[PDB]
Amino acid sequence: SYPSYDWFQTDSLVTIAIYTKQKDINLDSIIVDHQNDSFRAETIIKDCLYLIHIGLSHEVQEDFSVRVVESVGKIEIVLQKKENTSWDFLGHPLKNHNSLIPRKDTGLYYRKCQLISKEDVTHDTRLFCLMLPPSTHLQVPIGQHVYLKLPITGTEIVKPYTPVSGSLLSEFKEPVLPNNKYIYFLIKIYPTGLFTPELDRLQIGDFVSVSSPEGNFKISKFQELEDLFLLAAGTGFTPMVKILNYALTDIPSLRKVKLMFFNKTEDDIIWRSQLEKLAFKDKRLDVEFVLSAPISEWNGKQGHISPALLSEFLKRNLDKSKVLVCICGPVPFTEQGVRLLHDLNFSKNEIHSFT
Ligand SMILES: Cc1cc2nc3c(=O)[nH]c(=O)nc-3n(C[C@H](O)[C@H](O)[C@H](O)COP(=O)(O)OP(=O)(O)OC[C@H]3O[C@@H](n4cnc5c(N)ncnc54)[C@H](O)[C@@H]3O)c2cc1C
Ligand SMILES: NC(=O)c1ccc[n+]([C@@H]2O[C@H](COP(=O)([O-])OP(=O)(O)OC[C@H]3O[C@@H](n4cnc5c(N)ncnc54)[C@H](O)[C@@H]3O)[C@@H](O)[C@H]2O)c1
Repeated sequence: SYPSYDWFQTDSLVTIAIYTKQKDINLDSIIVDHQNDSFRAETIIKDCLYLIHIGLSHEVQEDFSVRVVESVGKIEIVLQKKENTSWDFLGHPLKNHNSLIPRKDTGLYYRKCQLISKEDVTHDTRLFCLMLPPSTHLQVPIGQHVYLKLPITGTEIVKPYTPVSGSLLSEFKEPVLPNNKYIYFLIKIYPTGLFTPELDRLQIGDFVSVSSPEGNFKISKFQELEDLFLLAAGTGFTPMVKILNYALTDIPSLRKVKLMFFNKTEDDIIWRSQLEKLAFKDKRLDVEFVLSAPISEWNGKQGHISPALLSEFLKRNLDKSKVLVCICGPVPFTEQGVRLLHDLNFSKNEIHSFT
């Protein structure tokens, strides 16, 4: 029972219809890129990837629409004709057109996005805001990352980053939109690094290539969840951002979220003020900061991840509940953390480690 496609036209429009044959399909399931004379749509079908890749017979405008009929898993993509005129055929298929391939065997597709804004979050961490081109449809699911790609003398260089929400606070958060064109990143700049000093030199209005998403976090791990624990070190906070927003808005069974956020100094606590205000205005969230190397006087917890620390933080409740623990940070932090979580009697299906 394999997916397929068709197309039709009106005086001014060209519609491509993709028949996935799947329940569960939504706007995170398809990525569309197109130019004036070519068109590419990749659709997530279970563990496989269905590609339409066509050079269009006549030119189209940049703005287009995407619509999902979830009952039957039908996706319709409506392009706008430049000139209102009848097409003889859709176009010439291009590389890998109408192919169905396991995602494990697929490669990274990129398009160019524009740097819109950059704001300092800590002394070495910025919030970057990139805008997708009008001719792209791309949503990044919770828990997944994309690759950014930049040119340097003789080659291009690539690193992965985890998109975040623009804010944790409702007064600044983007509303739920039919199509976010803006992607946010929290990125730490390493003076001795290869990629991030170059990213930090990019001017407002220049362009960065962005891949399609990657990562296996299944958001179904949040069905009926009641107690969420987040373990983050440094920039390992970034996958927690969207998870935290989701925990507080789309899990009506959620009793508690608790974040334990490990950093070196007070100056390194990304979004400290936002986290503190969020926790105060919402008793479901608890936030604790652990500093491994404080500068100033610190009447708070100190150290690195330990067996003592998670014994108290994950102390067993009196009542049984559906539980999830997410951990992200430096490899040592995550390796030591998951070892400790198995020693505390948490199952594999109760732990996700981003790595
Ligand atoms: C799935 C995924 C998601 C990520 N998401 C984000 C994100 O949202 N935000 C973010 O800021 N970063 C994220 N990272 C880290 C990020 O991808 C880059 O590794 C980071 O930006 C550094 O790249 P760089 O070229 O600037 O520095 P690099 O040149 O790679 O190194 C910078 C410095 O770090 C130290 N260092 C480098 N490699 C090692 C090593 N193997 N062992 C010990 N020390 C080392 C060295 O001092 C080096 O000078 C993510 C990584 C992964 C794998
Ligand atoms: N999806 C992902 O896999 C993903 C996403 C985001 C960030 N990351 C990774 O998270 C890491 C964050 O690096 P950073 O510069 O922000 O951290 P950092 O250097 O600021 O250190 C932050 C905290 O990490 C902990 N830590 C550091 N070294 C440790 C060790 N040897 N043992 C135990 N704990 C230790 C300490 O408590 C420290 O306070 C990066 O390596 C990045 O690649 C991964």
